[PDB]
Amino acid sequence: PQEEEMIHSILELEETPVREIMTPRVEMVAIEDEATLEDLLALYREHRYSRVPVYRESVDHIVGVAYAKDLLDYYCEEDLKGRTVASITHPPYFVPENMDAWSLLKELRRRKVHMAIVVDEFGGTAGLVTLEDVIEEIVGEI
Amino acid sequence: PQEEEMIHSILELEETPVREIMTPRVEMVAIEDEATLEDLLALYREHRYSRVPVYRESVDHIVGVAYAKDLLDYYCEEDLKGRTVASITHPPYFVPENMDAWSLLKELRRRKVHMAIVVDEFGGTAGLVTLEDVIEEIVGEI
Ligand SMILES: Nc1ncnc2c1ncn2[C@@H]1O[C@H](COP(=O)(O)OP(=O)(O)OP(=O)(O)O)[C@@H](O)[C@H]1O
Ligand SMILES: Nc1ncnc2c1ncn2[C@@H]1O[C@H](COP(=O)(O)OP(=O)(O)OP(=O)(O)O)[C@@H](O)[C@H]1O
Ligand SMILES: [Mg+2]
Ligand SMILES: [Mg+2]
Ligand SMILES: [Mg+2]
Ligand SMILES: [Mg+2]
Repeated sequence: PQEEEMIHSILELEETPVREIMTPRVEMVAIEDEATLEDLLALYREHRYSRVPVYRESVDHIVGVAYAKDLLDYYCEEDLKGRTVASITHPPYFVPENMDAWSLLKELRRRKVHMAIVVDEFGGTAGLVTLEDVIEEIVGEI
Repeated sequence: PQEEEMIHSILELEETPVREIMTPRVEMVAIEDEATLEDLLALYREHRYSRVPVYRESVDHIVGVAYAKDLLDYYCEEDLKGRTVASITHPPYFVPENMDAWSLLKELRRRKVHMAIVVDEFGGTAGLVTLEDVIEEIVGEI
Protein backbone atom coordinates (compact mmCIF):
# COMPACT_ATOMS: atom_id res chain seq x y z
CA PRO A 1 0.00 0.00 0.00
CA GLN A 2 1.50 3.22 1.26
CA GLU A 3 3.21 0.94 3.76
CA GLU A 4 5.35 0.08 0.73
CA GLU A 5 6.96 3.50 0.27
CA MET A 6 8.05 3.61 3.89
CA ILE A 7 9.59 0.14 3.45
CA HIS A 8 11.83 1.49 0.66
CA SER A 9 12.60 4.65 2.64
CA ILE A 10 14.07 2.52 5.45
CA LEU A 11 16.31 0.29 3.32
CA GLU A 12 17.50 3.47 1.55
CA LEU A 13 18.41 5.30 4.77
CA GLU A 14 21.82 3.60 4.71
CA GLU A 15 22.29 5.06 1.20
CA THR A 16 21.23 8.67 1.88
CA PRO A 17 24.00 11.11 2.83
CA VAL A 18 23.21 13.47 5.69
CA ARG A 19 24.09 16.34 3.35
CA GLU A 20 21.03 15.35 1.29
CA ILE A 21 18.65 15.94 4.22
CA MET A 22 20.28 18.64 6.39
CA THR A 23 19.41 22.31 6.72
CA PRO A 24 22.35 24.13 5.07
CA ARG A 25 24.50 26.70 6.83
CA VAL A 26 23.08 29.77 5.06
CA GLU A 27 19.59 28.93 6.35
CA MET A 28 20.64 28.32 9.97
CA VAL A 29 19.40 30.57 12.75
CA ALA A 30 22.28 30.81 15.23
CA ILE A 31 23.52 33.07 18.03
CA GLU A 32 26.85 34.20 19.46
CA ASP A 33 28.00 32.66 22.73
CA GLU A 34 28.48 36.16 24.21
CA ALA A 35 24.95 37.29 23.39
CA THR A 36 22.75 37.80 26.43
CA LEU A 37 19.75 35.58 27.11
CA GLU A 38 17.65 38.64 26.24
CA ASP A 39 19.02 38.39 22.70
CA LEU A 40 18.12 34.69 22.64
CA LEU A 41 14.57 35.60 23.70
CA ALA A 42 14.46 38.14 20.87
CA LEU A 43 15.92 35.59 18.44
CA TYR A 44 13.33 33.02 19.52
CA ARG A 45 10.49 35.52 19.17
CA GLU A 46 11.51 36.22 15.57
CA HIS A 47 12.25 32.72 14.24
CA ARG A 48 10.51 30.27 16.65
CA TYR A 49 13.16 27.54 16.52
CA SER A 50 13.43 25.52 19.72
CA ARG A 51 17.13 24.64 19.31
CA VAL A 52 19.70 27.21 18.18
CA PRO A 53 23.37 26.46 17.39
CA VAL A 54 25.87 28.63 19.25
CA TYR A 55 29.07 29.98 17.71
CA ARG A 56 32.07 32.06 18.76
CA GLU A 57 33.01 34.46 15.94
CA SER A 58 31.51 32.77 12.86
CA VAL A 59 28.75 30.25 12.17
CA ASP A 60 31.71 28.16 11.00
CA HIS A 61 32.79 27.60 14.64
CA ILE A 62 29.82 26.03 16.42
CA VAL A 63 30.53 25.62 20.14
CA GLY A 64 27.20 24.10 21.15
CA VAL A 65 23.41 24.28 21.05
CA ALA A 66 21.00 26.39 23.12
CA TYR A 67 17.38 25.54 23.94
CA ALA A 68 14.88 28.40 23.93
CA LYS A 69 12.91 26.56 26.63
CA ASP A 70 15.85 26.94 29.03
CA LEU A 71 15.02 30.66 29.14
CA LEU A 72 11.93 29.69 31.14
CA ASP A 73 14.16 28.74 34.09
CA TYR A 74 15.39 32.34 34.43
CA TYR A 75 13.73 35.23 36.21
CA CYS A 76 13.14 38.38 34.16
CA GLU A 77 13.95 40.40 37.30
CA GLU A 78 17.68 40.46 36.52
CA ASP A 79 18.86 37.21 34.95
CA LEU A 80 18.22 37.84 31.26
CA LYS A 81 20.69 40.66 30.69
CA GLY A 82 22.77 39.13 33.50
CA ARG A 83 23.64 35.86 31.73
CA THR A 84 25.03 34.94 28.33
CA VAL A 85 24.04 32.20 25.89
CA ALA A 86 27.24 30.38 26.88
CA SER A 87 25.79 29.86 30.37
CA ILE A 88 23.01 27.63 28.98
CA THR A 89 24.85 26.05 26.02
CA HIS A 90 24.86 22.24 25.60
CA PRO A 91 27.83 20.49 23.94
CA PRO A 92 27.52 20.01 20.18
CA TYR A 93 27.34 16.67 18.39
CA PHE A 94 29.20 16.90 15.08
CA VAL A 95 28.63 14.47 12.21
CA PRO A 96 30.54 14.31 8.91
CA GLU A 97 28.85 15.49 5.74
CA ASN A 98 28.91 12.00 4.17
CA MET A 99 27.51 10.07 7.15
CA ASP A 100 24.46 8.02 6.19
CA ALA A 101 21.06 8.90 7.64
CA TRP A 102 20.77 5.39 9.10
CA SER A 103 23.86 5.83 11.28
CA LEU A 104 22.67 9.30 12.29
CA LEU A 105 19.31 8.05 13.60
CA LYS A 106 21.11 5.31 15.53
CA GLU A 107 23.43 7.81 17.21
CA LEU A 108 20.77 10.49 17.80
CA ARG A 109 18.68 7.96 19.74
CA ARG A 110 21.63 6.57 21.70
CA ARG A 111 23.16 9.97 22.47
CA LYS A 112 19.74 11.32 23.55
CA VAL A 113 20.21 14.45 21.43
CA HIS A 114 17.84 15.92 18.85
CA MET A 115 20.15 18.10 16.72
CA ALA A 116 23.54 17.36 15.14
CA ILE A 117 25.96 19.84 13.57
CA VAL A 118 27.09 18.72 10.11
CA VAL A 119 30.68 19.70 9.31
CA ASP A 120 32.09 20.16 5.83
CA GLU A 121 35.09 18.45 4.25
CA PHE A 122 37.37 21.38 5.18
CA GLY A 123 36.58 21.93 8.87
CA GLY A 124 33.76 24.48 8.71
CA THR A 125 29.99 24.18 9.03
CA ALA A 126 27.85 22.68 6.27
CA GLY A 127 24.62 22.88 8.27
CA LEU A 128 22.47 21.16 10.88
CA VAL A 129 20.25 18.09 10.91
CA THR A 130 17.61 17.07 13.43
CA LEU A 131 15.77 13.88 14.30
CA GLU A 132 12.74 15.35 12.49
CA ASP A 133 14.73 15.55 9.24
CA VAL A 134 15.58 11.87 9.65
CA ILE A 135 11.97 11.07 10.56
CA GLU A 136 10.62 12.84 7.47
CA GLU A 137 12.63 10.56 5.19
CA ILE A 138 10.82 7.60 6.69
CA VAL A 139 7.37 9.15 7.15
CA GLY A 140 7.16 12.12 4.78
CA GLU A 141 7.02 15.72 6.00
CA ILE A 142 5.94 17.07 9.38
CA PRO B 1 19.89 -6.82 10.10
CA GLN B 2 18.40 -4.43 12.60
CA GLU B 3 16.68 -2.98 9.55
CA GLU B 4 14.54 -6.10 9.91
CA GLU B 5 12.93 -5.22 13.25
CA MET B 6 11.86 -1.83 11.98
CA ILE B 7 10.30 -3.55 8.94
CA HIS B 8 8.07 -5.61 11.25
CA SER B 9 7.30 -2.58 13.43
CA ILE B 10 5.84 -0.78 10.40
CA LEU B 11 3.58 -3.59 9.14
CA GLU B 12 2.40 -4.02 12.76
CA LEU B 13 1.50 -0.34 13.23
CA GLU B 14 -1.92 -1.03 11.69
CA GLU B 15 -2.39 -3.73 14.37
CA THR B 16 -1.31 -1.73 17.45
CA PRO B 17 -4.08 0.08 19.36
CA VAL B 18 -3.27 3.62 20.45
CA ARG B 19 -4.15 2.54 24.00
CA GLU B 20 -1.10 0.25 23.86
CA ILE B 21 1.29 3.18 23.29
CA MET B 22 -0.32 6.21 24.97
CA THR B 23 0.55 7.90 28.24
CA PRO B 24 -2.39 7.08 30.55
CA ARG B 25 -4.52 9.69 32.27
CA VAL B 26 -3.10 9.21 35.78
CA GLU B 27 0.39 10.07 34.50
CA MET B 28 -0.65 13.19 32.58
CA VAL B 29 0.60 16.61 33.60
CA ALA B 30 -2.28 19.01 32.89
CA ILE B 31 -3.50 22.46 33.92
CA GLU B 32 -6.83 24.22 34.43
CA ASP B 33 -7.97 26.67 31.77
CA GLU B 34 -8.44 29.36 34.45
CA ALA B 35 -4.90 29.02 35.80
CA THR B 36 -2.71 32.02 35.12
CA LEU B 37 0.29 31.80 32.80
CA GLU B 38 2.40 32.15 35.95
CA ASP B 39 1.02 28.78 37.07
CA LEU B 40 1.92 27.33 33.67
CA LEU B 41 5.47 28.64 34.09
CA ALA B 42 5.58 26.98 37.52
CA LEU B 43 4.11 23.77 36.09
CA TYR B 44 6.69 23.79 33.29
CA ARG B 45 9.54 24.41 35.73
CA GLU B 46 8.52 21.34 37.74
CA HIS B 47 7.76 18.79 35.01
CA ARG B 48 9.50 20.09 31.82
CA TYR B 49 6.84 18.94 29.35
CA SER B 50 6.57 21.14 26.27
CA ARG B 51 2.87 20.44 25.62
CA VAL B 52 0.30 20.37 28.43
CA PRO B 53 -3.37 19.37 28.05
CA VAL B 54 -5.87 21.91 29.36
CA TYR B 55 -9.06 21.01 31.20
CA ARG B 56 -12.05 22.78 32.72
CA GLU B 57 -12.99 21.08 36.01
CA SER B 58 -11.51 17.58 35.61
CA VAL B 59 -8.75 15.99 33.54
CA ASP B 60 -11.72 14.12 32.05
CA HIS B 61 -12.80 17.28 30.16
CA ILE B 62 -9.83 18.32 28.03
CA VAL B 63 -10.53 21.61 26.24
CA GLY B 64 -7.20 21.96 24.44
CA VAL B 65 -3.41 21.93 24.64
CA ALA B 66 -1.00 24.63 25.80
CA TYR B 67 2.63 25.06 24.71
CA ALA B 68 5.14 26.12 27.35
CA LYS B 69 7.11 27.92 24.61
CA ASP B 70 4.17 30.30 24.06
CA LEU B 71 5.01 31.80 27.47
CA LEU B 72 8.10 33.28 25.80
CA ASP B 73 5.88 35.66 23.81
CA TYR B 74 4.66 37.33 27.02
CA TYR B 75 6.33 40.07 29.01
CA CYS B 76 6.93 39.37 32.71
CA GLU B 77 6.13 43.04 33.39
CA GLU B 78 2.39 42.35 33.75
CA ASP B 79 1.21 39.67 31.33
CA LEU B 80 1.84 36.50 33.32
CA LYS B 81 -0.63 37.04 36.14
CA GLY B 82 -2.71 39.07 33.67
CA ARG B 83 -3.58 36.20 31.32
CA THR B 84 -4.99 32.71 31.76
CA VAL B 85 -4.01 29.40 30.14
CA ALA B 86 -7.21 29.64 28.09
CA SER B 87 -5.76 32.67 26.28
CA ILE B 88 -2.99 30.53 24.73
CA THR B 89 -4.84 27.21 24.40
CA HIS B 90 -4.86 25.37 21.04
CA PRO B 91 -7.84 23.18 20.05
CA PRO B 92 -7.54 19.51 21.03
CA TYR B 93 -7.37 16.59 18.61
CA PHE B 94 -9.24 13.62 20.08
CA VAL B 95 -8.67 10.05 18.92
CA PRO B 96 -10.59 6.93 20.02
CA GLU B 97 -8.90 4.44 22.31
CA ASN B 98 -8.98 1.67 19.68
CA MET B 99 -7.58 3.69 16.76
CA ASP B 100 -4.54 2.02 15.23
CA ALA B 101 -1.13 3.68 15.48
CA TRP B 102 -0.85 3.70 11.68
CA SER B 103 -3.93 5.90 11.27
CA LEU B 104 -2.73 8.15 14.09
CA LEU B 105 0.63 8.88 12.43
CA LYS B 106 -1.18 9.63 9.17
CA GLU B 107 -3.48 12.14 10.86
CA LEU B 108 -0.82 13.69 13.11
CA ARG B 109 1.27 14.52 10.03
CA ARG B 110 -1.69 15.82 8.00
CA ARG B 111 -3.20 17.82 10.86
CA LYS B 112 0.22 19.32 11.69
CA VAL B 113 -0.24 18.54 15.39
CA HIS B 114 2.13 16.70 17.72
CA MET B 115 -0.18 15.57 20.56
CA ALA B 116 -3.57 13.84 20.48
CA ILE B 117 -5.99 13.32 23.37
CA VAL B 118 -7.13 9.70 23.64
CA VAL B 119 -10.72 9.35 24.86
CA ASP B 120 -12.13 6.30 26.61
CA GLU B 121 -15.14 4.20 25.63
CA PHE B 122 -17.41 6.18 28.00
CA GLY B 123 -16.61 9.80 27.10
CA GLY B 124 -13.78 10.61 29.52
CA THR B 125 -10.01 10.78 29.11
CA ALA B 126 -7.88 7.66 28.76
CA GLY B 127 -4.65 9.57 28.19
CA LEU B 128 -2.50 11.33 25.60
CA VAL B 129 -0.29 10.18 22.74
CA THR B 130 2.35 12.12 20.84
CA LEU B 131 4.19 11.72 17.56
CA GLU B 132 7.21 10.59 19.60
CA ASP B 133 5.22 7.66 21.01
CA VAL B 134 4.36 6.65 17.46
CA ILE B 135 7.97 7.18 16.37
CA GLU B 136 9.31 4.99 19.17
CA GLU B 137 7.29 2.02 17.93
CA ILE B 138 9.11 2.28 14.62
CA VAL B 139 12.56 3.28 15.88
CA GLY B 140 12.77 2.21 19.52
CA GLU B 141 12.92 4.71 22.39
CA ILE B 142 14.02 8.34 22.36
N1 LIG C 1 18.17 26.71 14.48
C1 LIG C 1 17.68 26.34 13.27
N2 LIG C 1 17.89 27.09 12.17
C2 LIG C 1 17.41 26.73 10.96
N3 LIG C 1 16.68 25.61 10.75
C3 LIG C 1 16.41 24.77 11.78
C4 LIG C 1 16.89 25.10 13.12
N4 LIG C 1 16.48 24.11 13.94
C5 LIG C 1 15.78 23.23 13.18
N5 LIG C 1 15.73 23.63 11.90
C6 LIG C 1 15.05 22.92 10.78
O1 LIG C 1 13.64 23.08 10.91
C7 LIG C 1 12.97 21.83 10.69
C8 LIG C 1 12.17 21.43 11.93
O2 LIG C 1 13.08 20.91 12.88
P1 LIG C 1 12.67 20.62 14.41
O3 LIG C 1 11.19 20.31 14.46
O4 LIG C 1 13.63 19.63 15.00
O5 LIG C 1 12.94 22.07 15.06
P2 LIG C 1 11.86 22.80 16.01
O6 LIG C 1 10.52 22.77 15.34
O7 LIG C 1 12.47 24.15 16.37
O8 LIG C 1 11.92 21.84 17.30
P3 LIG C 1 10.63 21.27 18.11
O9 LIG C 1 9.70 20.75 17.03
O10 LIG C 1 11.22 20.16 18.94
O11 LIG C 1 10.06 22.41 18.90
C9 LIG C 1 14.04 20.80 10.39
O12 LIG C 1 14.10 20.61 8.97
C10 LIG C 1 15.34 21.43 10.85
O13 LIG C 1 16.43 21.07 10.00
N1 LIG D 1 1.82 16.75 29.37
C1 LIG D 1 2.31 15.49 29.48
N2 LIG D 1 2.10 14.75 30.60
C2 LIG D 1 2.58 13.50 30.72
N3 LIG D 1 3.30 12.88 29.76
C3 LIG D 1 3.58 13.51 28.60
C4 LIG D 1 3.09 14.88 28.39
N4 LIG D 1 3.51 15.26 27.17
C5 LIG D 1 4.21 14.23 26.64
N5 LIG D 1 4.25 13.19 27.49
C6 LIG D 1 4.92 11.89 27.26
O1 LIG D 1 6.34 12.06 27.35
C7 LIG D 1 7.00 11.38 26.28
C8 LIG D 1 7.80 12.37 25.43
O2 LIG D 1 6.89 13.06 24.59
P1 LIG D 1 7.30 14.36 23.75
O3 LIG D 1 8.78 14.28 23.44
O4 LIG D 1 6.34 14.54 22.61
O5 LIG D 1 7.04 15.52 24.85
P2 LIG D 1 8.12 16.67 25.16
O6 LIG D 1 9.46 16.03 25.38
O7 LIG D 1 7.52 17.51 26.27
O8 LIG D 1 8.07 17.50 23.78
P3 LIG D 1 9.35 18.03 22.94
O9 LIG D 1 10.28 16.83 22.87
O10 LIG D 1 8.76 18.38 21.60
O11 LIG D 1 9.93 19.19 23.71
C9 LIG D 1 5.92 10.71 25.44
O12 LIG D 1 5.86 9.33 25.81
C10 LIG D 1 4.63 11.39 25.85
O13 LIG D 1 3.53 10.47 25.84
MG1 LIG E 1 9.80 19.61 9.13
MG1 LIG F 1 8.32 21.09 14.67
MG1 LIG G 1 10.16 9.09 24.81
MG1 LIG H 1 11.66 14.77 24.08
